[PDB]
Amino acid sequence: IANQPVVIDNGSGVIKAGFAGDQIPKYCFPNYVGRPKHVRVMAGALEGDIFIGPKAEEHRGLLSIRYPMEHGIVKDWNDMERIWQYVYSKDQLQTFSEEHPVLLTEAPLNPRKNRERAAEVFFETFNVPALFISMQAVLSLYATGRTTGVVLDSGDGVTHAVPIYEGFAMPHSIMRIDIAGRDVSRFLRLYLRKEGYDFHSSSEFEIVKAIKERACYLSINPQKDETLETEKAQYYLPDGSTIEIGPSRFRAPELLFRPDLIGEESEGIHEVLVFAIQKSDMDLRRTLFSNIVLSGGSTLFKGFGDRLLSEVKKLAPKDVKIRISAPQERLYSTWIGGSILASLDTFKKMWVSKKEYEEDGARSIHRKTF
Amino acid sequence: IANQPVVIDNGSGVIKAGFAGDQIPKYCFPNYVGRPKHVRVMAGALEGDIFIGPKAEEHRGLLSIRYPMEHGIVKDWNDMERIWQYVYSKDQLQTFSEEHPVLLTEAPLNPRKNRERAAEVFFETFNVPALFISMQAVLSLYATGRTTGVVLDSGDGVTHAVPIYEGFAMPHSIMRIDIAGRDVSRFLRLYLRKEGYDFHSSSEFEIVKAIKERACYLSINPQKDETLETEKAQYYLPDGSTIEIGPSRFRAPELLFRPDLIGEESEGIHEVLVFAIQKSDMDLRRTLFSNIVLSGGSTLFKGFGDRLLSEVKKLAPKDVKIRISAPQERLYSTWIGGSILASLDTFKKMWVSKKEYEEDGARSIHRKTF
Amino acid sequence: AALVVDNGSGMCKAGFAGDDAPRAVFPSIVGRPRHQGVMVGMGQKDSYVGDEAQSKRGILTLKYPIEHGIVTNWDDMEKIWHHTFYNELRVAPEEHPVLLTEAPLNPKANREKMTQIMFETFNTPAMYVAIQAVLSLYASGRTTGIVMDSGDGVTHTVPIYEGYALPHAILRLDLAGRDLTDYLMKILTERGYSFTTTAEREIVRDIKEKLCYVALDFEQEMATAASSSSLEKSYELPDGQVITIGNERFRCPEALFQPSFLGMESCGIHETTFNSIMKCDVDIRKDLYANTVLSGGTTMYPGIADRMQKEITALAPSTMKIKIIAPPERKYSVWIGGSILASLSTFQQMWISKQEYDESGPSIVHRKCF
Amino acid sequence: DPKYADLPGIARNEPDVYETSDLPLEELTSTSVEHIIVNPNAAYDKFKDKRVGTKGLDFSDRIGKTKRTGYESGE
Ligand SMILES: Nc1ncnc2c1ncn2[C@@H]1O[C@H](COP(=O)(O)OP(=O)(O)OP(=O)(O)O)[C@@H](O)[C@H]1O
Ligand SMILES: Nc1ncnc2c1ncn2[C@@H]1O[C@H](COP(=O)(O)OP(=O)(O)O)[C@@H](O)[C@H]1O
Ligand SMILES: Nc1ncnc2c1ncn2[C@@H]1O[C@H](COP(=O)(O)OP(=O)(O)O)[C@@H](O)[C@H]1O
Repeated sequence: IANQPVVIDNGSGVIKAGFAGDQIPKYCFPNYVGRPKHVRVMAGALEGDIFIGPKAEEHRGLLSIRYPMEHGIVKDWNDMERIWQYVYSKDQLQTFSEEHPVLLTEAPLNPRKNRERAAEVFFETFNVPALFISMQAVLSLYATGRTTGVVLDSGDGVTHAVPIYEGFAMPHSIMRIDIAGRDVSRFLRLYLRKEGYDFHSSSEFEIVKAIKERACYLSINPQKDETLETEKAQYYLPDGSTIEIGPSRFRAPELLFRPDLIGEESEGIHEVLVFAIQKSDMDLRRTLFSNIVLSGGSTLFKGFGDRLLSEVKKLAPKDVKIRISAPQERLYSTWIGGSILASLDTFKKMWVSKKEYEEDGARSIHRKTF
Repeated sequence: IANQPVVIDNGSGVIKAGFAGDQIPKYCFPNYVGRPKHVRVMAGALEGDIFIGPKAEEHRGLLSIRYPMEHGIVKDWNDMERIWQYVYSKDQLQTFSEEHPVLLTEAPLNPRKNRERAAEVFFETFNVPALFISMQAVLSLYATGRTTGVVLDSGDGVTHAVPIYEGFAMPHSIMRIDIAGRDVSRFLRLYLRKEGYDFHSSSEFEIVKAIKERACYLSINPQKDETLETEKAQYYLPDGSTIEIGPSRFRAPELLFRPDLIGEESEGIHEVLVFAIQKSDMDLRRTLFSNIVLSGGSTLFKGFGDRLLSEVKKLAPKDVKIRISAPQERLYSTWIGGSILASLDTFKKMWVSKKEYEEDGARSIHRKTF
Repeated sequence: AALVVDNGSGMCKAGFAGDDAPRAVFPSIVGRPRHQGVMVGMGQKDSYVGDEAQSKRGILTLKYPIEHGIVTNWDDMEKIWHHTFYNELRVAPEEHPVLLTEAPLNPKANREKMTQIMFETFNTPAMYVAIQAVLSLYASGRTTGIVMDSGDGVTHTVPIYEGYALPHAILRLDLAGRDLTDYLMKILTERGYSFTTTAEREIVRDIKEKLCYVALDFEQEMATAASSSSLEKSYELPDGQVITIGNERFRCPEALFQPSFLGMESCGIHETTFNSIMKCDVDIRKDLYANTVLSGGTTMYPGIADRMQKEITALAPSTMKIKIIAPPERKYSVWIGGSILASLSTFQQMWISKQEYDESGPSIVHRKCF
Repeated sequence: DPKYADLPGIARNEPDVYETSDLPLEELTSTSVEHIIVNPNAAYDKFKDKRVGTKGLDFSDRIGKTKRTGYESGE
């Protein structure tokens, strides 16, 4: 069917939907299911037992937040079906899923059962004309408009580094670590309890993510800022109460660059970028250092590019040009890539038709992926 | 024929092509077929599964290198066909093969099946008017402009010595040994692993060839330089990392003079030259010792002329005048000879026509070559 | 009275010379704890080693000191040797002379620094380094024949005829047990079961050793794996959780026979064994086909011998008879050889003494290595 | 610019690019060997009027009728 394809980013934190024609995603809402915290027997309470996106944000304190997708993998599929149904609601897009074809953006090196079940839902529950699963990293390059480039895509659920040179992705050089934005939000809650402010509730976890997003700066030297006495910058909560964050502000997102501090066995965001380049062939190393692209929401931390440049330089070889080319629209970069890809006439060949999936089998989605 | 005949020096390391009359070969590119080892995911990436010459040199890290001819013997003919096709393509000379006659330059004492297939490809796949196969040594003498001389042509694939007196070349005094420049690069890689720097990849083997050309000197005394503690001269790799070569610098190129190191029971490059002269008749020995012409790229080693002149003098008779003459363009000397031979009207009689080849077959090529 | 100490990358096999099997066999690892700023409890060792670290895997970051038969961290290797002599064997290193094992074509600094420690740190009376492959032949009571000693660190092919080794015919391949263990993690992550941490990698090695087997026809095995669930076997983790690995069972050891899966762009363990025999002299090839030994624990995969025979036979001539030698004790094939060598009265002379080391230096080892 | 002004979660007053400071034959001069200058134009003239006799030519390993010498004479 010729009618405009619907791009949808499967972001663990925020799913971004919209049409391929639009330069930006019109409808982007948080990826969580909202049910009433108190188990509702009585009338005059929150009805439906389902609150998604803007409806949830309004009555947030009353509801109990449960993320359906963890570490770029779908844990509860029933929840994810309701989320994708809300994408084709009167609230967002307001269209038939049966008419328009779909593009998914699954993280690299995900389970094959995750891709197979994702297709089954979108072909059976929704009567889609055609579906195409793609890598988040490959899209990010289409948006910026360069063929060569390493893509350090720091999402909410997973942070992954994929090196692609002249439209060729080395699949062995891909690096994936689970320590992402959501873990930084979890570790900030621990340090906020060490400052003396508890956020025990699942609703109260959402305002820790807001505190992180508002006020958390990455110091170039962490040891100097610790010895220096903090200003203790006040943050205002939804109720109106003030909280002085203090040293927790800067030593929370540090755990990205040094995850051994809390006690998580991972490489680190500076390390995975360098290791991904060093794993690739010697001839390409210089060009891959010379073309680095930051993607996702967990790069927007104040002074992230400043710290990463410094942490990469000392690990990388001496007298090598390191350009970390961040776009202005890092959060919405992954979708814009899909929107451009979808618009091209080549995409018509790439996607798998509904009749193709019935005849060919299950492999059809996997083999056409690349 | 009005259209100029094309000279193609089918060298193991570098194939040099151009039109007859030209003072230097216009289009000289490395002899290998580059195929992409990494997977293509993005749209707009480098087109084709075959990369040859300068496009392959630029995107070397992406591709897996595969040499078609080894020790002056075409192992894979499908690949040899694609490189000869690339010579006639738009990137290099950019002319039809059917309009221009060809001059091919094979090594001496190669298998007869090689010359037969070389002709079969150049007459059937390309409909060339005329093909003449010639020895590398005979051409090298035309370039320098001398009738008498022994030509020690140390190429990438094979090193051979051909004694030629007043136009005639003595076929029984021809000396050929497989050990050459590419075995020195292979022997250098082995010693670099002993030093503790690994170059397993086919792309990384081209960096070992670059290390050999830049930093490797032949010591005048081998046993002396072995004992003395050497200055560990650092070399900068493409990525930026520094390697200390140390003793492997001077031990690697000694392979040419001592084939026992790699473990092949053959004559040394110094033994090849004197044996070729000593095999020739008593009268001509003094004139051949006086007129020595070095050719090929593997003679460009620092202190090759100094070492050879030392080694030849010991094996040669006492009180004989040994003058080793080097043309400044050692690498291109073979081709320039081809251009001068091709420009002469006598070359018209020397050619094998299509009709002449079609009638007799393989025999016609074997009859007219040396 | 003498000590044999195999310094394998996977497991360190140590014992007394003359004994049938090695006394103490433990995994060669150093376990440093994921410590926070919180104070630690009692009975705390700063760095755990071997069976102790294998018991306390949960918290300790497992760091293999030998990577591809090259000692990266010497301070770590020193702590293993200290656990080997004093704790495991219960013997003074000053009393007994120590035989160590190095893989062939290792960096020269490895053998140099190895012996320096044994002579200075431990103050051993004598020290001899030997090639693992040379020892492995003594196990089978065979002087003649090639060996394919595939270890956890490296795999090497050393052809030895009538008690004389061919050094130039020796070929080293970096593909080994640890690369297969790393490969098995990736394909298990594709199924669903994610293993990231260093402790988890050790559990994946236990899964590999027990279940994984070599298929005769890979394409035929993949067809049966797709259709029927007969090959699918269950394994219980340290946690009560059980996993069904399926087709990935026989997919892991396939990487040995075709490195393209791992993406090394190198010849398989079958093809390198053939290539090594072809590099040797034409006469002796007969006996090397007739006496092809498989050594190390990477040749204890069920049905590797059958697959090895098939692949060699296809490459080798039809007239030749190819017999693969697979003794029951392949894991302890390197050590049991060392025990036979050390016991022989002839070997008493070949030992390098302290007096010999003191006068000459650590460079003496390169002369009296093999 | 006006596209990214519409969206909420966008980088404002931040540098787009984080980059490092932009940092700015031995054998062919040997005594042993005698360096000759290759002039093909001169060489071409010397061989210009030299011909070869391809009549009764056979370089091949053919035993019949004694020894042979390819390229008999010119003119
Ligand atoms: N029965 C088995 N089946 C399959 N793989 C095995 C088996 N036993 C061990 N392995 C694997 O192969 C490796 C064998 O290591 P081994 O005990 O031979 O020591 P090593 O470090 O390889 O020593 P060396 O290099 O001297 O042989 C193990 O690390 C493991 O990954
Ligand atoms: N302006 C910001 N400053 C700091 N962190 C941010 C900012 N915006 C988003 N984040 C973090 O990044 C997450 C968004 O990740 P996102 O880019 O949507 O991932 P994905 O690429 O998987 O869709 C948020 O949940 C939050 O943790
Ligand atoms: N400067 C140099 N020093 C040493 N070796 C060199 C140098 N330049 C080229 N070589 C060697 O010579 C080879 C070139 O051989 P070449 O003369 O082109 O072959 P052929 O004579 O068969 O056409 C290179 O591949 C390399 O091994």
